[PDB]
Amino acid sequence: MKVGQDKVVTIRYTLQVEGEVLDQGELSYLHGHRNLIPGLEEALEGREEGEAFQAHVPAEKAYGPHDPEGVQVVPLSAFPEDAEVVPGAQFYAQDMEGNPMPLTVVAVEGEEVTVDFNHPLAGKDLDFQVEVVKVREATPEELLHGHAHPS
Repeated sequence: MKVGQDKVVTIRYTLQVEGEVLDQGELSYLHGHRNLIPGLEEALEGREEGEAFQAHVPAEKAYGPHDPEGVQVVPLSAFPEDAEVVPGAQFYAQDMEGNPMPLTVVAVEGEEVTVDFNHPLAGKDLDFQVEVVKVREATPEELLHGHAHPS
């Protein structure tokens, strides 16, 4: 059948950003309930079961723009222990009032250590290769729960 609202869709995908493959796998999702990034859903909407295709998803319809205000230099002492002074390092530091914001080292040149509280894909455009494996109708529980079940 055709991918549409309230259908439980199983896709196998390859995610590539600016050249390299950052992710790849297979998942199931309830279509129409904001379970996927907007861009991605729009591209799947209408697709036939089995249909394969590619999709360019702008940061705007994915994980959003990069907020440079999200970058910041912090003292090594900020982290009272022994960890990493290298990029890629991600921490889940707490927000000044609530609802923590995971950060990521952007560099380390001595004491001046850069960090990023933006999504690791913020500011990036995503290029997907998709394959609609299974497309079934959602069950009452799924609809109530708002998510697809391993079933």
